[PDB]
Amino acid sequence: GSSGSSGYGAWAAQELQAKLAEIGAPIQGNREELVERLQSYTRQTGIVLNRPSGPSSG
Repeated sequence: GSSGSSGYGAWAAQELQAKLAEIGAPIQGNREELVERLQSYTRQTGIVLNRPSGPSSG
């Protein structure tokens, strides 16, 4: 039993910024601004994102 909740908060300014720029989006603004953005994108497009350098083996 673990308290698992969704949201792009745990992430870090660097991480969030990385993704945004990755999809071709401006990484300008404060943490909040960035967070809200990702949330809006996924909601609109409908493509959930996953933390970087996560699910991988090598």
